[PDB]
Amino acid sequence: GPMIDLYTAATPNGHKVSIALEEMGLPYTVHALSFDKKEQKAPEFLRINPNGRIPAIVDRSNDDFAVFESGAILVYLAEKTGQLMPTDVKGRSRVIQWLMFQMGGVGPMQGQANVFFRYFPEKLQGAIDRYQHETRRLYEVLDGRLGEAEYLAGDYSIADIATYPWVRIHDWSGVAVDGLDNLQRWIAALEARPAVQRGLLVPRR
Amino acid sequence: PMIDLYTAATPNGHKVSIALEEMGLPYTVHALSFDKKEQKAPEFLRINPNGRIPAIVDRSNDDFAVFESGAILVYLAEKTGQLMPTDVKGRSRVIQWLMFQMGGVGPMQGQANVFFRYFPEKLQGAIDRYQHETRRLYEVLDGRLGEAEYLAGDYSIADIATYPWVRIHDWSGVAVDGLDNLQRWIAALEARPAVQRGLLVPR
Repeated sequence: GPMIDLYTAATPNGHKVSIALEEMGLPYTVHALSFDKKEQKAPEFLRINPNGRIPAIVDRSNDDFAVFESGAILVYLAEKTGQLMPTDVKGRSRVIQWLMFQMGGVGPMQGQANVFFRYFPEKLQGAIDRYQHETRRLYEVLDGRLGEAEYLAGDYSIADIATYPWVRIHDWSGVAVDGLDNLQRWIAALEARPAVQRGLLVPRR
Repeated sequence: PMIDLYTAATPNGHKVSIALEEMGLPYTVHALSFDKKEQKAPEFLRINPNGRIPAIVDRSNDDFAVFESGAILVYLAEKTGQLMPTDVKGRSRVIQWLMFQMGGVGPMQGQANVFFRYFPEKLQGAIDRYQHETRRLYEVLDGRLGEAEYLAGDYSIADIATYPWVRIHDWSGVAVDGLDNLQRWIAALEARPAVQRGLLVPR
């Protein structure tokens, strides 16, 4: 049986990891942790991720080693398989750099656009504008980089995998990609990948 | 000097100066003014296209640029062999807690700073959101520090990434009351000579 257990949900951060597993050809078992039933607050899950959030993996081939944080899981799996991140000093760092730009920039800022534009009890246009403008600014950084190279770190890598599930939902966040020709190219390339398509359907709705 | 550091007196800048001081690597400091719009200067955009500090240029490695504080910490740890284990599990524990800082503590406490200190309007719902979340993340750190001395076990770049933020909790309007493990760790970090040195950079 699969030696990776995946705890996930249908969110951009969960899709980062299912896409990566699908790209790498790694078998895995899915646990769609039930937030409806408070499973993320149970002691059992908190021994895997003390933050009580998805995604998280348990590597059963490695003494049931737990890995939390989507970006840390991507690094762990890339290193395990030798795929989707170069091994030389500069190539590896370029991937980690763009991965961190996603983890500290794209994801947090676009997530706050989601909060204020879609979920917050009252409409705070100053906050909505702040995060929508910042997300667009980050998208323009991505677009400029994608004029220099086909993928963010050169060859396709876990950095692209981390970034795509957020860029994909730009309209939910109220942020446009129009005018960003290189980012649009990259979106179309990512969307056409079978492994991306499969990863986006995990966990089954 | 080996490393050229482009920085400012912010928590994210302090992560990297603290790391350099811990590792004993020679470096030069370029302090960038947010007022003079030095972040926007084209030469700096060639180093970090995001136009933010910190960034390094490794003069010992073909003037290779590294941006993103967390990625700089990883690059330097790997370069020197310090402050992150080389075994699979030890290395991953550091990366996990580093990502918790980069995706969680830094962004959320930074948003607390925005609405509590700098935003033009007082938006109490936004202040509460980010002060509550920052405190929740601090409680996660406190729980972990009850089972390990430092976040990944031994002292590592994950602690260096996290401390410059926790250090300014009162500026963000977030208390550490009741978090005895976090307070122990705060005192240990504050006492380290290299932490003290790195907090002085830039002047």
